[PDB]
Amino acid sequence: TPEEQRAKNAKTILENIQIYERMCDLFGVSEDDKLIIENSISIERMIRVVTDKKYQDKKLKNAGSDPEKIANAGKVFCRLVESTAGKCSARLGMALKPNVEAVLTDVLGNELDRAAVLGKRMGFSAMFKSNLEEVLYQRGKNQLKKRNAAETFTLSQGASLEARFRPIMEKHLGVGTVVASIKNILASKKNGNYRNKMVRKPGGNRESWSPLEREISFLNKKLFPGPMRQLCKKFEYLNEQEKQLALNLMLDASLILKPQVTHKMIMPWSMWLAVKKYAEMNKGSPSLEDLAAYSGVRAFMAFNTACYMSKFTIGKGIVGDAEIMENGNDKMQTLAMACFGLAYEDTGIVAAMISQPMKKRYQLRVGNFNPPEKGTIKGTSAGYFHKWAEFGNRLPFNSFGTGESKQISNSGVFAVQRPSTTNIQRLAELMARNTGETSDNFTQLVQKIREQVGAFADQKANLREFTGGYIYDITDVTKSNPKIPQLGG
Amino acid sequence: TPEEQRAKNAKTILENIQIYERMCDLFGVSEDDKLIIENSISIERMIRVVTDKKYQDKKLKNAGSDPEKIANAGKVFCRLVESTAGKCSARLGMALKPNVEAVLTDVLGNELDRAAVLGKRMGFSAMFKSNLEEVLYQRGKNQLKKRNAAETFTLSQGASLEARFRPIMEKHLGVGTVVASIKNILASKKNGNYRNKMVRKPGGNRESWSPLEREISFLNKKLFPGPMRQLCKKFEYLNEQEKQLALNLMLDASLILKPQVTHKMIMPWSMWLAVKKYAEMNKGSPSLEDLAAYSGVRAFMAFNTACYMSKFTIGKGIVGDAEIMENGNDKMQTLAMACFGLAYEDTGIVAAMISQPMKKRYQLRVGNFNPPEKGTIKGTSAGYFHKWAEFGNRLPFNSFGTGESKQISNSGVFAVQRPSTTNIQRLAELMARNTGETSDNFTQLVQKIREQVGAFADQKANLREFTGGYIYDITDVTKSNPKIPQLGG
Amino acid sequence: TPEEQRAKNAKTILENIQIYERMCDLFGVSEDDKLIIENSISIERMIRVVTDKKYQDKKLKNAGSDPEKIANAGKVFCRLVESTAGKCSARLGMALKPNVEAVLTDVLGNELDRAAVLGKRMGFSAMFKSNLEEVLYQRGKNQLKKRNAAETFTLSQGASLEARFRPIMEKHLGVGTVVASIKNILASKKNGNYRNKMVRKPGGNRESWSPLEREISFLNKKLFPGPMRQLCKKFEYLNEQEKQLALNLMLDASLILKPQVTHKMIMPWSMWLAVKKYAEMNKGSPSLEDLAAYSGVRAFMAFNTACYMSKFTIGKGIVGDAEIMENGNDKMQTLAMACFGLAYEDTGIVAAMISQPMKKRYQLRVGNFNPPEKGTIKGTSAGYFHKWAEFGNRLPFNSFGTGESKQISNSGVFAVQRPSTTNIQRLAELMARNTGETSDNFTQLVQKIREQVGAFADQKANLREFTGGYIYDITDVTKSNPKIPQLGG
Amino acid sequence: TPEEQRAKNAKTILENIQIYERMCDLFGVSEDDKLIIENSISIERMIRVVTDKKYQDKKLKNAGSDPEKIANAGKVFCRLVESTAGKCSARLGMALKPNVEAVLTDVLGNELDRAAVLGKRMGFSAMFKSNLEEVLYQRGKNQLKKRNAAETFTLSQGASLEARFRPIMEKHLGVGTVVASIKNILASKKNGNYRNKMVRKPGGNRESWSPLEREISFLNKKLFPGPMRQLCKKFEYLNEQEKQLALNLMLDASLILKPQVTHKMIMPWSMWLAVKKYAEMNKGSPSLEDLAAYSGVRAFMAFNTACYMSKFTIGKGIVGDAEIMENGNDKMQTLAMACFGLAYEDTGIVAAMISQPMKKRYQLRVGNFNPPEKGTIKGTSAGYFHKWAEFGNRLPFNSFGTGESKQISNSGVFAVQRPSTTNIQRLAELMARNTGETSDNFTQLVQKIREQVGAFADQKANLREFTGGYIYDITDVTKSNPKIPQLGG
RNA sequence: UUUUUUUUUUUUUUUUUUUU
RNA sequence: UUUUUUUUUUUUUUUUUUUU
RNA sequence: UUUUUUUUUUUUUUUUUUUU
RNA sequence: UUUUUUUUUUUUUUUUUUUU
Repeated sequence: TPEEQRAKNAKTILENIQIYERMCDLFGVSEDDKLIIENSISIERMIRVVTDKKYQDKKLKNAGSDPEKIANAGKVFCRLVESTAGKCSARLGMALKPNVEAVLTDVLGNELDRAAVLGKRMGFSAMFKSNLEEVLYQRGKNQLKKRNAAETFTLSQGASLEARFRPIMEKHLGVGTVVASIKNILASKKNGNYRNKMVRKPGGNRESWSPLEREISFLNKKLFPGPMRQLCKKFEYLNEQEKQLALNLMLDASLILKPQVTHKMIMPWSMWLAVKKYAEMNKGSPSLEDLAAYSGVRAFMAFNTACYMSKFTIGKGIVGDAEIMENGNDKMQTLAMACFGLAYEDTGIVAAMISQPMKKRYQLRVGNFNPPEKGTIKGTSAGYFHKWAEFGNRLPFNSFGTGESKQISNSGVFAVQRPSTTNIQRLAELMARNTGETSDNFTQLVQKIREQVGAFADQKANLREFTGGYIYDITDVTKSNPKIPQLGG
Repeated sequence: TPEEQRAKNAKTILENIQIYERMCDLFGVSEDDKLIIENSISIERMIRVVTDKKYQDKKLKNAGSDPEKIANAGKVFCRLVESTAGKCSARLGMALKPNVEAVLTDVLGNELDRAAVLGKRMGFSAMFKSNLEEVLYQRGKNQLKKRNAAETFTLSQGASLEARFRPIMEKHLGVGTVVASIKNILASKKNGNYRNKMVRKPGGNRESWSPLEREISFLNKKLFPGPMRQLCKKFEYLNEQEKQLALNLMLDASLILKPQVTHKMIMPWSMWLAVKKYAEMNKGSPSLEDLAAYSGVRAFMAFNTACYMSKFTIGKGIVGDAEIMENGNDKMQTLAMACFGLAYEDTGIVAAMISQPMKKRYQLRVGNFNPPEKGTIKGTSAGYFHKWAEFGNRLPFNSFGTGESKQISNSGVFAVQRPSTTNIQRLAELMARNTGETSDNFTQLVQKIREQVGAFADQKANLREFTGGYIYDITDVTKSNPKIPQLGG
Repeated sequence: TPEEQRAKNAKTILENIQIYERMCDLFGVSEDDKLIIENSISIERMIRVVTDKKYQDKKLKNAGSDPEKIANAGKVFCRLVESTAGKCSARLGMALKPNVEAVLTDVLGNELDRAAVLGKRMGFSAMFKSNLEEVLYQRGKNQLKKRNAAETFTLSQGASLEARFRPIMEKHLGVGTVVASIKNILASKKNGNYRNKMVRKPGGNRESWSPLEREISFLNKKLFPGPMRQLCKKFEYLNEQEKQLALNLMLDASLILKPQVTHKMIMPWSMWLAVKKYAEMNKGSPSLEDLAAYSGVRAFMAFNTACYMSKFTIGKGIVGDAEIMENGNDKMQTLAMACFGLAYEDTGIVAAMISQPMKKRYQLRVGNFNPPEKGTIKGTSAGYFHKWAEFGNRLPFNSFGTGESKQISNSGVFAVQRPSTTNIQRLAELMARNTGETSDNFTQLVQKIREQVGAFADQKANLREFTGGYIYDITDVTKSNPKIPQLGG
Repeated sequence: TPEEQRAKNAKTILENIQIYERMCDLFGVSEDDKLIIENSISIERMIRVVTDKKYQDKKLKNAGSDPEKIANAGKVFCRLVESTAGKCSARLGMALKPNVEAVLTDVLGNELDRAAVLGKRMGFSAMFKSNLEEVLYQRGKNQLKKRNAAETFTLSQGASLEARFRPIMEKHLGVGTVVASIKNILASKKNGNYRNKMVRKPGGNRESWSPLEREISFLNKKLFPGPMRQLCKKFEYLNEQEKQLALNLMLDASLILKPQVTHKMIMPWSMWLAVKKYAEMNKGSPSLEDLAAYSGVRAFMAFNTACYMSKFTIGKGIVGDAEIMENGNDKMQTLAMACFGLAYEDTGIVAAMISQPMKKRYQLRVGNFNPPEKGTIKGTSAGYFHKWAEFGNRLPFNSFGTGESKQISNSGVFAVQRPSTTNIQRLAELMARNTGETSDNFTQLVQKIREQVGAFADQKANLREFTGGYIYDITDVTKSNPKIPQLGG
């Protein structure tokens, strides 16, 4: 089956490639300029705007009688990079919404109303944009609405998304994204700035239910087994302030605790195009199905492949303010961060894989990715993840457990007077947990969080990777060369 | 009658012996290598595969047009131990299905279609394999299908069996086996991975009925008198989630509560062969009818008899992973565990009987019993259960009861003005229990379980054996030397 | 507002007229032959086939590889009446689906995907076809699927409709239609011949829910206040056989009981065209907005207007079998029956309005309305409803009620020793009804139905019309001449 | 589908033919002697004995220690016709049960344990034997056990069958067969000469139930709609004497009343062989699939085909006692009677179809069909049903009914003071019948039977056939020549 | 102390809480 | 390893704790 | 007086109670 | 037009109402 999954993935990407090629020709993009990651972003952006069904309802509500509003409902704009003489600039490409719909309906089928097929791939792109926004600008103008601070922001990977995508992206969003959503849903229940809703998810659960259930379900799919999932089960029976308080403490606990939260790679569509043209310029050996997965070393193959000759803008100006500034390899880091979701990964790990030193925001420099008045083109530094690694989704070891099977209430076939390993107390706990015991779970689980943090603050002594874990060479997808990132100071 | 039962048992075993001798010659097994318990297991295994009527229906369904599938439907393989120069290895013995059928039809009669005659003895062997699997590997690859956790696994003695055997083995299976089966039957009613069925059992009950009734009947044959059997009677009138909830709490209660659940011994067929050859090498004094019972001290006679000179493999490698490892006497323990069903018996009791210290899984080491690339032979440590004991099937004392006959509503022949021991309340309870009272029995019996556990948590003060119970010497089947296993720490 | 409702109705009909004129020219229909009611039906029929989204999904499923299936997916056929020398026949008109879509998208807008706009008007037409089928042939070939008998059929006005229309037509369908639907939905839950679904209805209820709720809602919108609506509220908590039993008894009760069920008129589109051409031939005085309502005397104005000169076929042959047969005025009756939904109205009432004797099926004769091999044209008998009447939707008087406001538990400001009209018993009933009392409502409401029928069997003494009710002349829309249909035998 | 039904039927018969050919060779039957209908019967007889699972259980019970009983359990005997010099005699053919099982398991598959496949075809043969017995000897030695008189015997078509077949043959057995069975089941409940049982029938009803339900179900499948089926529904709630009384009166009523009871044809297997050899001797034109149905004119095709040259014994002796005796054409009548189930058909109808006068038992002569000491062969009279007819299963017209749809409790949309066709009384009857009204149904239905008989005694005026019904020529399967059997005296 | 069924899979992977 | 919703807004502003 | 769904079938057979 | 059970007996006696 996984080979056929790589094939369906390869077709999915080939569709995105065919759309993008058509989009590039549609706005008049020069052949070399098609490679541009900024152009990837611009097309992907335009597709979000067109596909924003909610915002289209609202647009209609204010579209009014004005013939200028009505004509601009037919036009679609795309700010794109165009180059000449090694210099580069923006152009305002324009095509009608039916032109964009034609390409989309042609490649994905007339039933774009299969919200699953278009929304899956567009969720992945919107997530990549959300990633890049998150590394860029700490979401300030959105958090002035979404009302929460920097630590909450760190756990809120993917929370730059338009609301419609948040259901689609369930697995990969950082726990804070869901938490912030719930906290803001309680504000919406005061403010009326919202419409409440009901949904269903085939292949997962045919349950037919609201954001309340959906969020709680996603929260259960994320939280740590035992106490935190037990708080997740309690959640419908917390009061609203108890929900906010619980959300806060769980969110804080999630700053340490790393239960199942899903990584993903999303390279830009122009990098997928770059992979196609690379395969072409390699004369019939690099095969996209070999790269066609949302997981595993195939992702590092694809990124380092893009690291041969892919192209992007350099503005002389900065996403910065002081006189200290730094090079295109920092853009290359930013791209990598956005592509693999590295924003809360270990910089040391990354420093070894990228095989160059890593950084914090006080050090990070980049451009805006938005097509320029004037600037210059640049191409990729070779092989950049000169070491790779195996991906993953949770903490190395959950907690120090019970006895595995023995030391329970002993059975006795033989008629012999006996001691026993009497353990009725933990047996009654197992009954209490499987019967769904609920009494003062708020305080009880607050305490359990406090002491779990302490236990973890011991467990750190070995709590470090899946136990084969090292930064192997690109000559060593074979995992032959196990080596550590750093000793310390 | 019991003497004639030992005779019919001895004939039953002699048939198994004749089959095994023929099987040993059929695959070309060396005379000494016939003794091998691994060879016992391999023949018994092959017989299951051949006799798996359900899986033969399914095999036919996928057998298709392929001449390689059709030829391998005629071949039967047997991986067996063969030895040379004190070293040992596997050989792939091969015989046609008709060769195996000839031996079977010859010794048990042409009507192997007497599913009772073949299935009884093969159920006992399949149960022994299920026992050995259970001690080996905590049934992981089966429980990924059967969906339940370690405590449930402990109560599920015999649940490694193919489905067809589970009806046959009704008495001896651990309660969890039945429970897990019911819970998975409810999943099958969703999933369609099953065919539902109807059966009848002569000498027991001519009722003609489904897994629902069969399971409930077996469950009634196991559960504790009063509340738990009353829940057993209610069971058809629980809703499906109530059934799952009830099953869970009853299963938990069964971790403490020990109502009637049936022990058995099954020594390997090669150990029965070893008993024959031992009798032979003893020149006309050890008699198999003296050993021919599924119960009583005759079982310890047979096992310790096997403990003279029986032989089995030693691989240098391990069913283990860390650098800590330990000897063939641990295999000897494993064999004993599998033979007598000791997996939830008291280790202290066993430690005194085996007259050596006993262990939990963190300490237990063994080999795979599967014929090797390379290895060495070893023979038994002498007399190993140097103490024995009397077997049994239930808790020593059910509960503190009523008055035995007095303190009921008094009769009065004599015309005399009188007080009375007025007891109409418990009289109305006896009427309610014999009329089958049903109203909120779920919650009522949940509560009764809660308080029964508490009562038992008092009753532990003496709840220990049938009152004559001690670990007497092998010189003392006469029960002359009553002595306790341990005082404590 | 009602004047503007007549205007929106007039535009709605003018659209249907423009569609029909275009359809008539599209299949090549002769100018006089455009008037033909059979041609109305044929166009309306073709529009159903084209608009049958469900059956188009199924058509695609079996359309296969065959180039003959694919070409006939592009063709659309229409069997239409064509006349010459006073004789008439069929012709197979043909146009491409895009030709039909052009006319429709031109007149109703490109967004025919506004399922409301097209489906409203087409529901009314499909209902008229369902009416005509019902009077024709007692739905035999459909009831061989829908599994219910002649009395059920009488209450099932509109149940010839394709499923998609049944939601649209909610108000006007006879209660049996809904009932039969529910009973067949329970069969579909066994048989799997269906896909279950969810819908929402703006301006009525934003609830978002299945056929179960939809049907129960429509059933509540129909059933008699008090007991029958209380059974309607219980309905989700009846078991499936209880639902069938309840449905049966409610359906039987509905044979007597006449709570709110909605009349409608639907004249043929060719009769609306006839109204246009009549207005034209009258030189600028008959105005369609004057006729533009689904209710009120404007309907009799329109029908009698059609009664001037409208034209239709006479076949010499019959929807009949014996040698007894009868004239075009019987077609005129059939048309009227289909147009006003008279199939369960009083024949005596109708006999006075049509001002000629009325009939039962043993007497009713008509043709098939399906274009012929050979035949002759005929035109309308003048003024035909020479008396009219006021329309309506429920029984004249619900039941003999309580006291209207007095005889409740008396208040007392003044400090005076007093008797009281003590009525705590009916006060507790009002509490029980407003709290939603549910206990044995099945038997209780069965009994209430039994005794309500008896009460009604008394109440018949005056249970006859809205109290102004008589068959006034066409010279007397002014209701000046109150007169009774019949005295009796 | 019916063509494929004729094909599956043709394969079913070809299997019976292949079995019979093998059986004929197995007992050493001469090539011409294979045609013999007596040989058909003898093989069919032997197959019943072998397949009598119940009687094989009983045989084992008395088989004892005797080596003569044990050897005759392996032997199977077949008394067969053998001919020489135009004379004929018996021979005792012998083959082992495994020889018979080989032919059967070879042609029908090893799983003869598919009781459906073997039992269907053998039920049809056993029914034919039961038919021939019934015409022969009025079942005297069986009715000395089954305790009922000549009129009951006439309605008991197929009641010579062994019990096991009676479930299989459900449709075609005369109502008396079921009735007699029920009456004798009540005697078995006293006498203990029986084991009671439970069964299930796929494609019909998955209900899992006893002879009580099975019989009542078959009785419901037979009885007249309305009163007699209503008595059928009551039946579980009649007392035992009420059941006997009801059975008697229903049985008497069935002497007049002809509700749905199923005809069948079963020609002898040697006549099917004769059809094969006829096709062969016709050089490649008569095709068995053309004849392969349990219904329709294909049956008369097959019988008249057999009427060319098929052969059977003539003994000079008689199934008779007086000096009056008559020819082989009377055997030909007997064969026809047995083949088509004519025993209670109209002799006049049959006289016209067979195109020769018909008879009652005082006139009927035949032989025993049991192979002789001495005798002579004879062959068929040509074309014998020189007229044919269309088959059928019920009375021509059930009763004079209600109004078909009109004259129910009138609805009123229009607000007009009105009379009504008030019919609440029959409406309450329809409610009583659909609610299952039960009070004194015994006497009520006794009365309904009395008056229904009177009504029928009027209705006889036209109660005669399906209305196209006549004895058309064999040149006129085209039904072109409608003509009546007799005028009268 | 006693008496029969059969359409979701086998001839390996670690010291382990949930569909890898 | 698998499968769908939609009425609070976008085509810029700094090294920053709260509605500027 | 007001406002949207879609996977069991169509371009004929009699005066009729149940899967012809 | 469609789909499985099994513990009261067989390889002969007349033109006849009940256990000869």
